[PDB]
Amino acid sequence: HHMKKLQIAVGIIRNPQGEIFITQKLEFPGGKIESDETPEQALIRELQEEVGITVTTSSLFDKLEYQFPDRHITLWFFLVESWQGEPWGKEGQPGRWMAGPTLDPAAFPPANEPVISKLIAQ
Ligand SMILES: [Mg+2]
Repeated sequence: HHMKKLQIAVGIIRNPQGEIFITQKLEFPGGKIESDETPEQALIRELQEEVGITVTTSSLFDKLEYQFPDRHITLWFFLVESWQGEPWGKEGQPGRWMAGPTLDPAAFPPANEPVISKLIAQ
C-alpha cells in the first residue's frame, strides 16, 4: 500500500552538430537521485558512471511527474552541451550519436515522449 516515491535525473547530451548521445528501447543515460543530493549532482555522477563524461554545465530541459496507483516518479531531464570526455557505453551498453531532428518517440519508453517531441523541434 505504501506509495513509493522515486526521482530520476537523465542527461540529454547534445554536441554542436545537434546529435544526441542515445543508449540502449532507446534511452537517455541517467539514474536515481539519492535522497541527500540535488538532481544535478545525481546527473553528474550517473553520466560519469554510464557514459564516462564529466558534466561541465547543464540546464534543466523538462521536469515530468508521473503518478501511478502504487508509486510517484519524477524525471528531471537536463540538457548537457558542455562536458569532459567522449561518451561511450561505459556500462557495457550500446550508445551512439543520433541526429536530434530524427528521433522516434516510439523508440523510447513513453515516459520520455514529451521530451522527445520537444527535441525534434529544436
Ligand atoms: Mg545508473
